[PDB]
Amino acid sequence: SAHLQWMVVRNCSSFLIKRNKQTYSTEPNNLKARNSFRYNGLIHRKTVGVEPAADGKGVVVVIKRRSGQRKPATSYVRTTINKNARATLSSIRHMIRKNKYRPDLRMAAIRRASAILRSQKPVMV
Amino acid sequence: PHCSRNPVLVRGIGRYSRSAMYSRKAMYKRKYLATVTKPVGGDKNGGTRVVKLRKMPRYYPTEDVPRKLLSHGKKPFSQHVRKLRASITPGTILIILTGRHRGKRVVFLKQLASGLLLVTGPLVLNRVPLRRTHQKFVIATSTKIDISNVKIPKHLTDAYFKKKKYEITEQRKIDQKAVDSQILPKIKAIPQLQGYLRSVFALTNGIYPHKLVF
Repeated sequence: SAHLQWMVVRNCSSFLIKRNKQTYSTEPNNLKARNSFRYNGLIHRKTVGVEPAADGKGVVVVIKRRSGQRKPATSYVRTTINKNARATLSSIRHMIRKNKYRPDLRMAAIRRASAILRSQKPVMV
Repeated sequence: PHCSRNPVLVRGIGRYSRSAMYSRKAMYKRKYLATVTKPVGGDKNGGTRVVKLRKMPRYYPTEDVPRKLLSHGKKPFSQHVRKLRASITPGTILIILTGRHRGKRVVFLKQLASGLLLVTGPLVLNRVPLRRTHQKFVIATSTKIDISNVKIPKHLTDAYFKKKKYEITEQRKIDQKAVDSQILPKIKAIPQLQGYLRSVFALTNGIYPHKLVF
């Protein structure tokens, strides 16, 4: 159960960073990379995560399959997005709002995607 | 439309009561596109390209700041009420205190819409052209000249004097000629005003400002 698991990894986890009066958590699919019950990519039955692609073009959107909760090999299905930045956010927004798949990270998911696209274009001097 | 119909005797207080206005206004009888479609220009396309304005942003910043509450006041500077000191009247003689023309004596012209005083000294007297000045940095003398029936050109607004090497444009020179041409004859009307306007104000070993009469 998500709440029961949260009370265990609340303060004792290998992904927990406590430093400079700030706390961060580094599990793979965690938007905002913060220690919170909402933004934890491990203890929920369904999670949403966006990562940069294998190469520096586009983002990879991964969401958690409903059935294989105890089979991490097939628990996550990943899709890659390599359209325009506006197309990416529109595409991602539909995965969450239209599917009703955790409609609380919708705003968070777009923010992380926009940050990732900024890192893929060249930086001027 | 009609006038306010409620003469004001104190700010925020009308003369006539709530029931009095009911009769005066005669209420006893007076009771009761985001998207546009345009063709594409190609066959096997459909000509049904619906385009919407104000499209979604292509980027969202990582954090945003919340909006501030409402204030029901704090109007912008353009609509502030311009307050003029009572001792300032058209034709009075002023003294500049802070600018390049410290101590110069000038005659006060019309006050502008921004609240700045459009003032000039006769350029033939103290080399002071048509300039704006702030009433808070000006001492008002009790010497007055009658600048009634004197035509100040309509195009001397604040935008006219707003800053853009500086060159005196012909429009500034022509406008200066027009104004002082009808101001100087009134200067000559009363004696010794030229020397008064030519000289500069200064404090000496004697007099103190709080004892002087202006």
